[PDB]
Amino acid sequence: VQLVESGGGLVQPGGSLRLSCAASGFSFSSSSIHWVRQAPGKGLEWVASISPYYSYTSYADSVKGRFTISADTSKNTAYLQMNSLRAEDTAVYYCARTVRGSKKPYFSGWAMDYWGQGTLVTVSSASTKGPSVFPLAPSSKSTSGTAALGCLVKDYFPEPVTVSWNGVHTFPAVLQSSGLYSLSRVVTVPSSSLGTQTYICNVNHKPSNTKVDKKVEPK
Amino acid sequence: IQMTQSPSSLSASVGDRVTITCRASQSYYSYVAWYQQKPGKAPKLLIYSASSLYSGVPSRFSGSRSGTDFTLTISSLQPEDFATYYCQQVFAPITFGQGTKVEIKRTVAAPSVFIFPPSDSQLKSGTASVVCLLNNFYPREAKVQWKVDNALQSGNSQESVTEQDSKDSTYSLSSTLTLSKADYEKHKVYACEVTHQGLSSPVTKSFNRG
Amino acid sequence: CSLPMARYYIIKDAHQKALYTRNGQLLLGDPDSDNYSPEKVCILPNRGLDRSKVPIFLGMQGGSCCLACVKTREGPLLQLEDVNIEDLYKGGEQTTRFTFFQRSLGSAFRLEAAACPGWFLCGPAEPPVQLTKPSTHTEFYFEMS
Repeated sequence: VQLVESGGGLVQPGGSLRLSCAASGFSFSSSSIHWVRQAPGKGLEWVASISPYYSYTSYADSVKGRFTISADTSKNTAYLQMNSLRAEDTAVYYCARTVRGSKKPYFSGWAMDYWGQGTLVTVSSASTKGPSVFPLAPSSKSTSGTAALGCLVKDYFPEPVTVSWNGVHTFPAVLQSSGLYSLSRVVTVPSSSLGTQTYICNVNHKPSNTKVDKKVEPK
Repeated sequence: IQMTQSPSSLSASVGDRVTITCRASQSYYSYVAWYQQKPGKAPKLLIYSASSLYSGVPSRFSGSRSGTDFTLTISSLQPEDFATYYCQQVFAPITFGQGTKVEIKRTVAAPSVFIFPPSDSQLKSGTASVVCLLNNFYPREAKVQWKVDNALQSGNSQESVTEQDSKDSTYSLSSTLTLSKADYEKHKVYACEVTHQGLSSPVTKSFNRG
Repeated sequence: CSLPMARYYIIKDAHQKALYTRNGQLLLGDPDSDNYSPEKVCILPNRGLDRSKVPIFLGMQGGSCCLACVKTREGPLLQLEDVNIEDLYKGGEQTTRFTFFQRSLGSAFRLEAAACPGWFLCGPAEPPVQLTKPSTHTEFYFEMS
């Protein structure tokens, strides 16, 4: 069973965004689809629900009339149409599923058993901006026989970025006074390995379609 | 409808017994579900229908009701249990609890402290970022101070702290000191001063621009 | 559960046992044991069916999930569904299989499923409520409290 969200991104105050939730492994007829959102550092908030079978829909008070949930049973795909966006709508948006019928096999008390990994939505007059990537080089000052190396991903907007390495310290991005984010990613590596292997981080910032490869070389 | 969760946060040692309480504002509701949320992950369903264990969830999780008070119970806390837990009223206006942060309580561990000069690329760009790195320590509270040429700095740095690790249950801290290239080029010794419960005296890692 | 002709209720059988639910399954049990707290039931009329048959909707959990009769191989089947009783008040063809005819036999009542006519709510002989085709096992009583 798989739920995939798409359509998140940056959007100005008062603008419109449409989200998508593409379902597999279960039928729309036997389930309900839900949108749930979570602002950075905050708790879960339900947004909206739709029953594809019966076509009933429900909405949290804070989005009624701005948001509209719908479904296309032919595509097993649910949609969130968001209008008149405000900054406080900034959040990660998950879609999730529940089994409608108490007699269905995998019934679970109408709890949300499957969720997607979520799509980030930023409401802001600020403009998109790709990141700068600088290496954090190992040296004597970073060894204890383990060495630390990494990538400083600086000055981007909006979130998110993905850093990939081909002993991981995943720091959260920080918001800088410039209104831009920067994160650092660190990896711990044995000192046997320098010279034997060069280390590269892949920084992927989809909003600006940035994709860079910087090598982290000693000293 | 409301779901009041308590406590907002707790720390407990491996193997201890943990309970979290969620109180519903109406008494006709009894289909409470409990979710576990790990750093950067979607919530994961633990308990449904107040007390039924979901397929796959470890047997050390259980849930119970007493009136309008719903309780999640972790019988022997494991390190992988670090998470935020939410309760949920499942119907119609769906309602979550404010959530409970569960930190694992381990022995004090000191930080390994490392430092990284700025890269050349950034210097040609007009700015210098010095990073100081505190690895695999506990507890989370730590003081990190910058001293450029033995002059304590303020305002021009930011700190990032990982989530508690799910295996050894420690934290890591990054401190980025951001300067202009000109300011960077005028001074020689960049020091990072770390004070932590695991260090008998404060530790300092340093490098000279030369 | 605040609508026209909208009232709260507890549903008992001839022997003072109360409808309750465990993981979506409608059961009968002693209201007084700490094991079986009774379903607080919203009752709403279905204004589009024949009023002389007293058509009603049955909403457990204060009206958040409603009882339905579904036609399957094993026969008609009781099912609790993620449908709010106010959505049923909107009406339509689809609300018929959530509709029960409230047929009076004196001071008690029978509950017959509109989508499965001739079939009645049926209490278990052994200690799950079901559907069946006058008996004390099909007799029910409504108390507001």
